[PDB]
Amino acid sequence: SGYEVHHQKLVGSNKGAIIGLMVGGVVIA
Amino acid sequence: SGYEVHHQKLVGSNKGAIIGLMVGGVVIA
Amino acid sequence: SGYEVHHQKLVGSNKGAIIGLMVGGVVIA
Amino acid sequence: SGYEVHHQKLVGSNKGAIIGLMVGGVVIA
Amino acid sequence: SGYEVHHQKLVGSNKGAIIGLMVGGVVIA
Amino acid sequence: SGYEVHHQKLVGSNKGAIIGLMVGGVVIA
Amino acid sequence: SGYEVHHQKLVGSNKGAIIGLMVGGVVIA
Amino acid sequence: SGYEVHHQKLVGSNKGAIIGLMVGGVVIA
Amino acid sequence: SGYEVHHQKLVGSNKGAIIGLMVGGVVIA
Amino acid sequence: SGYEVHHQKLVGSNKGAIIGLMVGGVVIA
Repeated sequence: SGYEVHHQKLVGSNKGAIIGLMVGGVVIA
Repeated sequence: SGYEVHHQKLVGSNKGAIIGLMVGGVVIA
Repeated sequence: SGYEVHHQKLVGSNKGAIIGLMVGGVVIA
Repeated sequence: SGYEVHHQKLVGSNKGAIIGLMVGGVVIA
Repeated sequence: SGYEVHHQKLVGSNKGAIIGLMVGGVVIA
Repeated sequence: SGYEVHHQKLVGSNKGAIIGLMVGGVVIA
Repeated sequence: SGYEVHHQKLVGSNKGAIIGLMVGGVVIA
Repeated sequence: SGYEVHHQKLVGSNKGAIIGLMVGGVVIA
Repeated sequence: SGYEVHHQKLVGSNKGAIIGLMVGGVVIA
Repeated sequence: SGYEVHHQKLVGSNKGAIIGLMVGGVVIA
């Protein structure tokens, strides 16, 4: 038991939000 | 128990928000 | 128990916010 | 228990905010 | 218990803000 | 007869293409 | 006959392409 | 007959391309 | 017959490319 | 017949490229 995020690959253009793990807070994309 | 984020690869152009781990706060992309 | 972020690689152009770990505060990308 | 950020590599052009760990404050990218 | 940021490498051109650890204040990139 | 574009006002954040008049060429937004 | 662009006002943050008149060429936003 | 661009006002932060008139070439924003 | 760009006003901050008239070449913002 | 750029005013902080007229070459901002 726990939370984890691993081994991913992203390529190209970002203009929004990219987030690995979110435990709280607010994201206006 | 815990939170972690590892071994990821990102390539190219960013104009937004990229975040590994978010525990609180606000992100206007 | 804890929070951690490791071994990631980023390549190219940034004009936004890149953040390893966020525990609070505000990010206007 | 604690917060940490390690072993990451960044390459290329920055015009925004790059932050290892954020515990508070404000970031206008 | 504590906060730390280590073993990262950054290469290329900066015109914004690069910050290891932020505990308060304001960053206009 | 002719082409013209006038008296417009834009306010806020741009991350795409804003073009007054386009007679040819290519725009990847 | 002709092409023209006038009297416009833009305010705030730009991270993309802003172009008055485009007669040819390529724009990667 | 001709091409012209006049009387515009721009205010704030630029991190992209701002161009009055473009007759050819390439713009990577 | 011709190309011209006049009477414009820019205020604030720049980290990209600002160009009055472009007849050729390449811009990497 | 010709190309010209006149009567503009620029105020504030520059860290990129400001160009009146470009007839060729390359601009890495």
